[PDB]
Amino acid sequence: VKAYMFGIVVQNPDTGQPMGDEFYNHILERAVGKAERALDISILPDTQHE
Amino acid sequence: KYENHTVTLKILMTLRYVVSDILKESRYQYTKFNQPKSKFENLPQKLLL
Repeated sequence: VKAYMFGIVVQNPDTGQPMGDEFYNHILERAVGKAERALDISILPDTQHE
Repeated sequence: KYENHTVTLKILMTLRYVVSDILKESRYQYTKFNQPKSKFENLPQKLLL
Protein backbone atom coordinates (compact mmCIF):
# COMPACT_ATOMS: atom_id res chain seq x y z
CA VAL A 1 0.00 0.00 0.00
CA LYS A 2 2.77 2.45 0.92
CA ALA A 3 4.59 1.63 -2.33
CA TYR A 4 1.51 2.61 -4.34
CA MET A 5 1.50 5.85 -2.30
CA PHE A 6 5.23 6.42 -2.90
CA GLY A 7 6.13 10.00 -2.04
CA ILE A 8 2.95 10.58 0.00
CA VAL A 9 3.19 10.27 3.79
CA VAL A 10 0.19 10.55 6.13
CA GLN A 11 0.46 11.89 9.68
CA ASN A 12 -1.69 13.26 12.47
CA PRO A 13 -1.08 17.03 12.08
CA ASP A 14 -1.35 17.58 15.85
CA THR A 15 1.50 15.12 16.53
CA GLY A 16 4.37 13.34 14.80
CA GLN A 17 2.45 10.06 14.76
CA PRO A 18 1.89 8.32 11.42
CA MET A 19 -0.73 5.59 11.33
CA GLY A 20 0.72 2.20 12.21
CA ASP A 21 0.45 -1.11 10.39
CA GLU A 22 -2.53 -2.07 12.58
CA PHE A 23 -4.85 0.26 10.65
CA TYR A 24 -3.47 -0.94 7.30
CA ASN A 25 -3.97 -4.63 8.16
CA HIS A 26 -7.46 -3.84 9.47
CA ILE A 27 -8.31 -1.94 6.27
CA LEU A 28 -6.79 -4.67 4.08
CA GLU A 29 -8.81 -7.37 5.84
CA ARG A 30 -12.07 -5.52 5.17
CA ALA A 31 -10.90 -4.77 1.62
CA VAL A 32 -10.33 -8.46 0.88
CA GLY A 33 -13.72 -9.11 2.43
CA LYS A 34 -15.32 -6.53 0.13
CA ALA A 35 -13.71 -8.07 -2.96
CA GLU A 36 -14.86 -11.49 -1.76
CA ARG A 37 -18.43 -10.18 -1.93
CA ALA A 38 -17.84 -8.30 -5.21
CA LEU A 39 -17.41 -11.71 -6.83
CA ASP A 40 -19.20 -14.68 -5.26
CA ILE A 41 -15.95 -16.27 -4.19
CA SER A 42 -13.91 -17.70 -1.36
CA ILE A 43 -10.62 -15.81 -1.38
CA LEU A 44 -8.63 -17.45 1.43
CA PRO A 45 -8.15 -21.19 2.03
CA ASP A 46 -10.91 -22.33 4.37
CA THR A 47 -12.49 -25.67 5.28
CA GLN A 48 -16.26 -26.04 4.78
CA HIS A 49 -18.74 -28.49 6.33
CA GLU A 50 -21.70 -28.37 3.93
CA LYS B 1 60.28 51.29 -21.33
CA TYR B 2 57.55 53.27 -19.52
CA GLU B 3 59.62 55.03 -16.86
CA ASN B 4 57.88 58.41 -17.23
CA HIS B 5 54.80 57.41 -19.23
CA THR B 6 51.17 57.35 -18.13
CA VAL B 7 49.15 54.13 -17.97
CA THR B 8 45.39 53.56 -17.95
CA LEU B 9 43.32 50.41 -17.48
CA LYS B 10 39.79 49.13 -17.99
CA ILE B 11 39.32 46.55 -15.25
CA LEU B 12 36.76 43.99 -14.06
CA MET B 13 36.28 43.41 -10.33
CA THR B 14 34.03 41.22 -8.20
CA LEU B 15 30.83 42.73 -6.85
CA ARG B 16 30.88 43.34 -3.09
CA TYR B 17 28.56 44.74 -0.44
CA VAL B 18 28.39 45.64 3.25
CA VAL B 19 25.34 45.80 5.51
CA SER B 20 24.75 49.49 6.24
CA ASP B 21 21.37 48.92 7.91
CA ILE B 22 19.07 46.03 8.83
CA LEU B 23 15.48 46.73 7.82
CA LYS B 24 12.19 44.97 8.64
CA GLU B 25 14.67 43.13 10.76
CA SER B 26 12.63 40.27 12.26
CA ARG B 27 9.50 38.40 11.16
CA TYR B 28 8.17 35.43 13.09
CA GLN B 29 5.91 32.38 12.96
CA TYR B 30 4.79 29.91 15.62
CA THR B 31 4.68 26.94 13.24
CA LYS B 32 2.48 24.27 14.87
CA PHE B 33 0.80 22.36 12.03
CA ASN B 34 2.28 18.87 11.53
CA GLN B 35 4.72 19.27 14.42
CA PRO B 36 4.98 17.41 17.74
CA LYS B 37 4.90 20.80 19.47
CA SER B 38 4.92 24.53 18.81
CA LYS B 39 8.11 25.71 17.08
CA PHE B 40 9.48 29.24 16.53
CA GLU B 41 10.99 30.10 13.13
CA ASN B 42 12.68 33.37 12.14
CA LEU B 43 11.55 34.51 8.68
CA PRO B 44 13.84 36.38 6.24
CA GLN B 45 15.50 39.66 7.16
CA LYS B 46 15.74 42.52 4.66
CA LEU B 47 19.19 44.15 4.35
CA LEU B 48 20.10 47.59 2.98
CA LEU B 49 23.48 46.89 1.36
